[PDB]
Amino acid sequence: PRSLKKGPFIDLHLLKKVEKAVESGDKKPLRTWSRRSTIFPNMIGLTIAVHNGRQHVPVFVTDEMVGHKLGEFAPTRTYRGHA
Amino acid sequence: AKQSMKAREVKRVALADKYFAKRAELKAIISDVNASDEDRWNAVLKLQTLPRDSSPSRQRNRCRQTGRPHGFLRKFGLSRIKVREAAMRGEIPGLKKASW
Amino acid sequence: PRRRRKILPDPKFGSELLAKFVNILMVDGKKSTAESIVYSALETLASELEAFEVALENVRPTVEVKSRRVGGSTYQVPVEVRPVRRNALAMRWIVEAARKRGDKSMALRLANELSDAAENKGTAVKKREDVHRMAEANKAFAHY
Amino acid sequence: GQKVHPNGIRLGIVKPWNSTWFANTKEFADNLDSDFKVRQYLTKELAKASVSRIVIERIRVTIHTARPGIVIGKKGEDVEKLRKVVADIAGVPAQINIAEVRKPELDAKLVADSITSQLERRVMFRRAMKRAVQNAMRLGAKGIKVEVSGRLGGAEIARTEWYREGRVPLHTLRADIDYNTSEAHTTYGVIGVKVWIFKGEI
Amino acid sequence: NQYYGTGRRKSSAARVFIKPGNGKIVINQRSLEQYFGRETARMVVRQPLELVDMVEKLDLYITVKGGGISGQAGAIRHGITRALMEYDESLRSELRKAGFVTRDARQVERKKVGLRKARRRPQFSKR
Amino acid sequence: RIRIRLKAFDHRLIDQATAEIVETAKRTGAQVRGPIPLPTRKERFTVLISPHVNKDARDQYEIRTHLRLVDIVEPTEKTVDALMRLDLAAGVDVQISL
Amino acid sequence: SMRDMLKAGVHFGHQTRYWNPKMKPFIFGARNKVHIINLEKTVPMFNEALAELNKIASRKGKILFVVKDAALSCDQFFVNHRWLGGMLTNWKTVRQSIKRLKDLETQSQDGTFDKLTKKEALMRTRELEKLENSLGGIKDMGGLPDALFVIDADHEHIAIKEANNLGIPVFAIVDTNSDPDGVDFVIPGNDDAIRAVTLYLGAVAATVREGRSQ
Amino acid sequence: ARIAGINIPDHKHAVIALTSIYGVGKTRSKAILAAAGIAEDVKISELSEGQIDTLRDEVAKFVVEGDLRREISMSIKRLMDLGCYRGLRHRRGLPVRGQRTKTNARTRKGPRKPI
Amino acid sequence: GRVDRFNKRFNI
RNA sequence: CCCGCACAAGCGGUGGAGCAUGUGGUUUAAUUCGAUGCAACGCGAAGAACCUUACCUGGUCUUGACAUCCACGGAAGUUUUCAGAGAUGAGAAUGUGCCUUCGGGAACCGUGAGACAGGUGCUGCAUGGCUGUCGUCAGCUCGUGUUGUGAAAUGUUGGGUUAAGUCCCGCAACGAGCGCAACCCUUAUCCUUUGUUGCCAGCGGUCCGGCCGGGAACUCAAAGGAGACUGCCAGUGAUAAACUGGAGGAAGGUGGGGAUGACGUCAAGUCAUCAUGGCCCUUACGACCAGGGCUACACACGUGCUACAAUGGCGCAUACAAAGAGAAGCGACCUCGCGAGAGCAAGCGGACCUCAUAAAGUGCGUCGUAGUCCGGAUUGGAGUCUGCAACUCGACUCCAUGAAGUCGGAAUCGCUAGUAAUCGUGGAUCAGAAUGCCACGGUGAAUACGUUCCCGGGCC
Ligand SMILES: [K+]
Ligand SMILES: [K+]
Ligand SMILES: [K+]
Ligand SMILES: [K+]
Ligand SMILES: [K+]
Ligand SMILES: [K+]
Ligand SMILES: [K+]
Ligand SMILES: [K+]
Ligand SMILES: [K+]
Ligand SMILES: [K+]
Ligand SMILES: [K+]
Ligand SMILES: [K+]
Ligand SMILES: [K+]
Ligand SMILES: [Mg+2]
Ligand SMILES: [Mg+2]
Ligand SMILES: [Mg+2]
Ligand SMILES: [Mg+2]
Ligand SMILES: [Mg+2]
Ligand SMILES: [Mg+2]
Ligand SMILES: [Mg+2]
Ligand SMILES: [Mg+2]
Ligand SMILES: [Mg+2]
Ligand SMILES: [Mg+2]
Ligand SMILES: [Mg+2]
Ligand SMILES: [Mg+2]
Ligand SMILES: [Mg+2]
Ligand SMILES: [Mg+2]
Ligand SMILES: [Mg+2]
Ligand SMILES: [Mg+2]
Ligand SMILES: [Mg+2]
Ligand SMILES: [Mg+2]
Ligand SMILES: [Mg+2]
Ligand SMILES: [Mg+2]
Ligand SMILES: [Mg+2]
Ligand SMILES: [Mg+2]
Ligand SMILES: [Mg+2]
Ligand SMILES: [Mg+2]
Ligand SMILES: [Mg+2]
Ligand SMILES: [Mg+2]
Ligand SMILES: [Mg+2]
Ligand SMILES: [Mg+2]
Ligand SMILES: [Mg+2]
Repeated sequence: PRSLKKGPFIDLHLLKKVEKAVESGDKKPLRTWSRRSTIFPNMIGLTIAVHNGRQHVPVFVTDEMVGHKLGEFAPTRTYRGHA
Repeated sequence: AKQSMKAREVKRVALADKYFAKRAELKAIISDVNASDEDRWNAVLKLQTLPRDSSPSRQRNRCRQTGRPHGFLRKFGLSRIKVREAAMRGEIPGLKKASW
Repeated sequence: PRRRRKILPDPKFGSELLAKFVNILMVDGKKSTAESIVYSALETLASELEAFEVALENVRPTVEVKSRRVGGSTYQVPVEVRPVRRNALAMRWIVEAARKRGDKSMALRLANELSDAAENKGTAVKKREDVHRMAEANKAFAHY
Repeated sequence: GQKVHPNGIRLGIVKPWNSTWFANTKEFADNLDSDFKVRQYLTKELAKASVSRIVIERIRVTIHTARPGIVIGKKGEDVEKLRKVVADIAGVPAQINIAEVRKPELDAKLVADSITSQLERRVMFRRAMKRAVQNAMRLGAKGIKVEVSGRLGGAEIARTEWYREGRVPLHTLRADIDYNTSEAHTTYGVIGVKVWIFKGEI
Repeated sequence: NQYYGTGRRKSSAARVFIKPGNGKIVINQRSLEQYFGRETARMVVRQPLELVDMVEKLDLYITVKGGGISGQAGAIRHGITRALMEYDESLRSELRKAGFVTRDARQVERKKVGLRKARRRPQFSKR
Repeated sequence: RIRIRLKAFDHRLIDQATAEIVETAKRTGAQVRGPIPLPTRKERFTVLISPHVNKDARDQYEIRTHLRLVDIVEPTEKTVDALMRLDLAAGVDVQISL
Repeated sequence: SMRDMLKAGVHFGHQTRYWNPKMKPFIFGARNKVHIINLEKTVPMFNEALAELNKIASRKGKILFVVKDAALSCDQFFVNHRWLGGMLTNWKTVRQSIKRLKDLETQSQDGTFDKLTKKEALMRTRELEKLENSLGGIKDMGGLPDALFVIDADHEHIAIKEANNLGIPVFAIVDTNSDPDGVDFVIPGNDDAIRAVTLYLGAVAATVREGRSQ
Repeated sequence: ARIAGINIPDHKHAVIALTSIYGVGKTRSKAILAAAGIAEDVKISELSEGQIDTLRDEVAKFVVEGDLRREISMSIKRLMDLGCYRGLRHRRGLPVRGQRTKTNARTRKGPRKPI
Repeated sequence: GRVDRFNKRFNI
């Protein structure tokens, strides 16, 4: 994982988008491609639609998700079984 | 390699040179032990906002004659194929077939 | 091959026969490991080189089978064994036998096998007897 | 089988390098690229001047040419045009020297270029090859081999034709084998020419 | 007066200075027992003196560099042999017959392209 | 003391460059600790020779960097001025340290 | 003479079973299953040969003996070890090997064998002796023989065939076991006894000297 | 002998015997023993009831046995309930740490299942 | 739980 | 009739296990393309997080990302704000140079236009170049001559001999060429030269460290030489080639290893290194961007690594290498950290400094044959570092966990000596990312009766 001395990574574009979503109200799903962004405490209760390569998967952020990357909640590969 | 792929490398080398000192400054702040969390945090966010192609790790060494992105030798700046062609024509000084 | 080596003797006793034995015991070029096993075994068994000779005498085969294809049929023909190959097989069979035993150290396994060999007891001696059994079951095919 | 490059195997035995400069790793790839660009420029610019070989020392360029007059020009005007451009490529002060090739029929590159010129002007490939061989042996080659490969005479099936005269002992390292290649860009595609000229041992 | 011999084996080279004495052997400022743990290495070093019967009649000052235990022991034997022939030229034939005068020219064969080692080819699958 | 380190890719070229330096420096009154042959670097390169596959088909090349040291002990005015008027053969890299 | 040739042993042929039936004119009889040459034919035929060998000599014509003593003692030419196939018909090639024999005779004098490597100098001398045995007696000929003298037409059938091909008068000692076709001047007799051959060799050597001299 | 609700073996050196406890490896066993003052080569048979009681106290400083098993179970359950990538890998019984599944992955997948 | 380790481990 | 690790004789493997890796298949939005019997499958790739990247999804551009030409604008540039995932739009601040025939051209930036650019699109069965392969196998040919109506033959076959169409002898062939061999590199011995950054025999000092003064001996460095020729000797043989043994010699019969690959074969491989005929696309098959994928997983195959232990594991102590790399680099010492590492910071473009501590070994102790003090997979927790960024998908560390595995069926692979086996070490690629590859030393075997058999090949 990212070294603690550098802090948790988040894309600035998402950080500002979250801050504006928090202050405004219970806004719409936040569309992002920032799979690499850490889930911060202030994202709790937001829906982030996280890109998985072809679609923005809605991820309702809970307290347990904090510290994880957004990409963890948006699987990229489809697999249902071989037969 | 395609002409566009050769143009991407040129663009990556130029941006890397153009932002080299700025990146060095920000990375110094981020890694500095005796810096404020706010200063480190602002530096982390600023380093993102620079073009990704300003990062030297974005550059792929390509054969300077063909643009081949594999089989590169840094000594010569060429792919294995163009090294061998130049070597046999006597265009690489000192380089001969080695046995031991 | 279609177109037809110097062994240094053992330091402790000056025997090329025991130097060969160490080499057969040796794994992975670890000669010092093998030397310490053999010398431990001989000391335990014990002269050292007399007791080794007695053990070899009871494992050495004089005859064995060799597969010989003739007329699209493969028989197990008895052949004489040459002085060198007699020693070579004896030493190989003692080591094989010693390795298969379920005692603690190879030093102890080997000493026991060499002691058993002198009694005409162990699986090295059994192997010789099985080779002699095979050569006598095919005494018909001797000078075919 | 595939054969070793005759020139490459004889480098530092009986065959010199065409680039003779020292560099550490820092400058080595830059020097190779500038050398490449100098040879690229001079090969094109002196395409009608029978250039056999371009030796680069560090910049000092020696052009081995069968026609020294056409390279040099009137009062050395043409060589001065080259020297300014070579200085601009190399990014250092340039000297252009001009070595004479006295016998172009014995120079492998010029013979190879002579054949490929003729092939692009639709000369019969056997005629071009046979005269190249004849002329070399007339001018005292110990031997010559010429190989032409491709769609010879615009045939659909490509093939390799070669002719040899005298000795061409390619396994003999002390043999002075002059070897070079050329490509003829025809209407049916690329015909490759290889020429080996044996000038004796040592 | 001291008689010298260079000895070499694998990548080892030994400098052997012999003089009249009481059978002292110093190798890299250490005794023979200190330097060489292995008894085969000690045997190899002492072989030439044992052959010519000068075990307790000569002092050896030895330095050795390169290779391993067996390389260095073998280098030293070659060096002692050469020093003994400087000491006494009549010994050549005895030392030659023992095989000590030969420089054992066996070296590690280079690794080769396509092989795992010098000769070990990679495993073949027909099918 | 002037240390002169010569490097080249050919030993015959480096030996002549040293031979010139020792001659000119010794013609003038200078103590010359003569050409010390230092270890040749052999930089090796293995390359695949096919344009595609055939992983076991390789060429092995080397550049030998030859290296010579000449020390000019107790030198004069005429020494250094003589060593500034040598055009040593191109392909010889001269590194003068003091 | 018929007397000269009796001591010589010209009249003795080969065994009767091994005969050529084309030699039936020249056989008198058969003693002890040995065909006897009719010397009433021989001496008339040997003289008309020597008449012609005088003429060809007298036109400064080169006579190739196929022996060493007789050819050297009238300043003409010999092949006394195996006739190399195509000596005359492939003269253009074979002459290049005579040029090589000449060169190794100079490289003896110039000292070249005492200059190069010892073991590949004696090698160059081994050629000289091999080329000497083959090409030595036609070293200083420098063309084709104007006539060919042969001992045993059957043994030297290759030489005779080349001479016919080119148009070179063949003279030959044809025993009772040999074929006369391809011989312009058949000389019936004995080719396998030394006193008969040395008689024949001695008598042709007479007319060569005499023709050229006169 | 009885520590952390398990029988630790009496015949083994104490440093090895303590690694019978789930949650105690070689490093923690050395740490437990260094703290308790017991030498690491001493057999559990040799030790006295008082010394075994000092080990019981030192072991209780760590989370071990059923306390550790429920901590691990809950940590895996959390991931599965989150539905994070790692959670889904736990659900599917596949490698969790980016290993190849085209081949291998038999420790997670178990024995081969013919078609 | 996860908010606590986040706010502790990372210095903002 | 011969040969080759072809078999046999041996030694160690593969096949079973876990893992790494490639491939098939299946799956997928995409799992980019190529390599497919030997001669594809740790192959192109000497290193896919982003980039690379060729693929997918979506967002975008249309003379264009990359050239030349034309006209019109305007110095380049630099700094910064807003929107946007970014591409990219909008700005805003600022600069206003250089050539100065004082005319203006030229940098470099835009915008318009259409000649064109662009294409990792197709055809390796249109090609060049390069490569594999039979095979480093001893072959393959030509001229002239001769023989045959002729295709062709001879030479090149034959007797010996050789690693060899190697050499000798014979011979309707005589010669020659390409191959063989030799010349090249390296390794083994010696000599000469030079003597630092390497060396330390003798000689003084000494803090006992080549540390110092010194010495030039020796190791070594690397230039030049010498040396091996069946040269000598004996026997065998056709008064031959050669063979067998012997001497001397560091080396002996090609001393060892490498480079070196004949005419050709497989329409073998590569249009995706590059180049190139033809074909095809041109507001798209070109171009830019973010995110995903190339890492998917019922499964099959290939190549490896690690094991299964006691010839071993663990702990402590302690020996002996070679080869190599290094400036946006190698990074000591010191301090901090259990550790990965961090901080501070010498030295070094290197025989100097650094990577860097060889490991196996040896001594002592312990374990005592157990699924274990074997094994180290998997998984949890906590970290470090590189990097805009390690979710998909990095490496490494610590604590915890402690799987299968008890030496592997039929079958099958490698190796003849400093080899195999085993042990570490380094390098290329590379920000980071090896169990692969390329290279380096350490320790160091067994066996070869023989040619019936299997496989490939040579000659009649
Ligand atoms: K435990
Ligand atoms: K995966
Ligand atoms: K091709
Ligand atoms: K012919
Ligand atoms: K094409
Ligand atoms: K990706
Ligand atoms: K592997
Ligand atoms: K495997
Ligand atoms: K132990
Ligand atoms: K265990
Ligand atoms: K990752
Ligand atoms: K196995
Ligand atoms: K690396
Ligand atoms: Mg292109
Ligand atoms: Mg990169
Ligand atoms: Mg090795
Ligand atoms: Mg652990
Ligand atoms: Mg992985
Ligand atoms: Mg076998
Ligand atoms: Mg397996
Ligand atoms: Mg394609
Ligand atoms: Mg594929
Ligand atoms: Mg491979
Ligand atoms: Mg990508
Ligand atoms: Mg923005
Ligand atoms: Mg195209
Ligand atoms: Mg093809
Ligand atoms: Mg294909
Ligand atoms: Mg043939
Ligand atoms: Mg030949
Ligand atoms: Mg050769
Ligand atoms: Mg001998
Ligand atoms: Mg094909
Ligand atoms: Mg992308
Ligand atoms: Mg892949
Ligand atoms: Mg270096
Ligand atoms: Mg390292
Ligand atoms: Mg363990
Ligand atoms: Mg067991
Ligand atoms: Mg072999
Ligand atoms: Mg290894
Ligand atoms: Mg043959």
